[PDB]
Amino acid sequence: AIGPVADLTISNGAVSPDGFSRQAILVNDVFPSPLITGNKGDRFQLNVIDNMTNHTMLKSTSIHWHGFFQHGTNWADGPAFVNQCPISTGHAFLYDFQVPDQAGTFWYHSHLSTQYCDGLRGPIVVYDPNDPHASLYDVDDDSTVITLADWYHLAAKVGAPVPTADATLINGLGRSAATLAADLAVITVTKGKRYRFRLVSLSCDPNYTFSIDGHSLTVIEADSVNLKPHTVDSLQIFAAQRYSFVLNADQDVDNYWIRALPNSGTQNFAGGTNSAILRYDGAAPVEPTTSQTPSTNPLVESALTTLKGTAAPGSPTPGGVDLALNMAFGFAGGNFTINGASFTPPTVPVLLQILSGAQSAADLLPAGSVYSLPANADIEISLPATAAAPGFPHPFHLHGHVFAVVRSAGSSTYNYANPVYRDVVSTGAPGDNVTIRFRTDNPGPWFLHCHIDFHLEAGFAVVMAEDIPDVAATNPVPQAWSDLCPTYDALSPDDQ
Ligand SMILES: *[C@@H]1O[C@H](CO)[C@@H](O[C@@H]2O[C@H](CO)[C@@H](O)[C@H](O)[C@H]2NC(C)=O)[C@H](O)[C@H]1NC(C)=O
Ligand SMILES: *[C@@H]1O[C@H](CO)[C@@H](O[C@@H]2O[C@H](CO)[C@@H](O)[C@H](O)[C@H]2NC(C)=O)[C@H](O)[C@H]1NC(C)=O
Ligand SMILES: [Cu+2]
Ligand SMILES: [Cu+2]
Repeated sequence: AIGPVADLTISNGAVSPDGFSRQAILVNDVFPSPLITGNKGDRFQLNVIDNMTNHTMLKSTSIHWHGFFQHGTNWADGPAFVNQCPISTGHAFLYDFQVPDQAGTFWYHSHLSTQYCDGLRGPIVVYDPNDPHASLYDVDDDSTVITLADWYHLAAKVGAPVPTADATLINGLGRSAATLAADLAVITVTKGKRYRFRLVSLSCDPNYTFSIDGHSLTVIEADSVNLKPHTVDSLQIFAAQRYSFVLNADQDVDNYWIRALPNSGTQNFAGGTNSAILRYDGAAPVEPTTSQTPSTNPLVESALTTLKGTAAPGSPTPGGVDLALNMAFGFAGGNFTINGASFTPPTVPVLLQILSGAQSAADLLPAGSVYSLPANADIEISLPATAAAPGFPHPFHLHGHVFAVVRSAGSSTYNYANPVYRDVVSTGAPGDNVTIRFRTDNPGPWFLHCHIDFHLEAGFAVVMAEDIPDVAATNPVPQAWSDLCPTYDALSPDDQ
């Protein structure tokens, strides 16, 4: 409903998405943060004006446009101390980038510390005027975007380091244990019409098992990658993932529960918690009383494939690539590690370190957390799950890229011929060996990190420094970006 050229004014104020009032972060004076849209190939110019005054939730900010490749615009990707210094309060900064060759469902969120959990996070749709699935549906608009989010009555830096959510929000509304009369989100459909619902997880932590009573969901897109249509009766969506599914509203006129069960916190639907309402036009303005039927056809990620049936990069055998890396997870001293290193944000953002002459992974800070990748190559990364990294299953997101999921969680098999491609993948439970491949077609430093924000804060990340020698020439930076670090570094700590 706004974009692709827009101001995004960031401020603080009270919100009560589950009927409990608490201070949070507003965007253009609303919560939840507003939907941004554009079309395939568009230039987005999103001017982020930071007017936040609350240091507890951080006055500074930085925005990641989750899923966009940012080729040539690595400085716009958002992660603080990787791609930029934070925007300082009382300042604005223009993210100006293009989205060639992508269309689907995306989202934006703060990418400073655990700030997005305090409410800076909204959906983005990039429509495709030649969407290859356009004839599967009649309606695809602001009212078919569905977000899922975890909500806490204490702010991210006020509660426990890994807190448990008070409420699941669906399109910014939901109930907690003590607010069982709070308003539920309503999604309206007309009998006989087919809907492209674009489901986006804005979660800071839990994964949701999502279903709608009485209805199947025909999944057609995963994390902005078109799929062969695959009908399921439920699906599990991890933090920062997106699915488009077609719902054919061909059931009896009635209200039907939309359910989003989290993997932690309140795990039932008593009093309408973890729920929202699918209402057919003509149905009574009341809660559903429909029952859940057992899911016998859940989404299985290894069963999904791309619309094109694209092979994984490389040759169909383990290590069949230019560079293979294994990420060994651990946890010690209250910090997560990967291959023995815990990511601590460097004072000089990794992009700036490269622009200033750093040449190798050994040169780049933080030491032990940066991996140099060769240019124009195929890469394979395995991320075996382990109980040594508590709070599994951990979803990992690679910035700047889509990847082939050659091996998914809960599967023993490798698929090089036609695996799904996406950009956030669950690394699953101990015994799994989730394995991805991608091509290094995008010079720059890109975060690879766990999208449980509470764990990322705890160091659960590495940086892929891709094609270091070409990073500067590929990503010319605007002078507003070069002015971010001196502005930020001049702040006193209480103004951060
Ligand atoms: C800045 O934001 C923080 C976090 O939202 C607010 O913290 C509240 O602090 C009060 C007073 O101690 C507690 O009773 C609340 O439980 C805290 N809220 C949350 C959501 O954790 C703080 O009040 C905000 N500052 C101002 C001036 O509003
Ligand atoms: C997860 O898969 C990776 C990749 O196949 C495994 O790491 C390989 O392990 C073999 C057997 O030791 C070595 O010969 C290769 O050098 C390893 N490759 C890399 C890139 O390190 C890893 O052992 C698997 N982990 C689990 C738990 O199955
Ligand atoms: Cu993200
Ligand atoms: Cu990230």
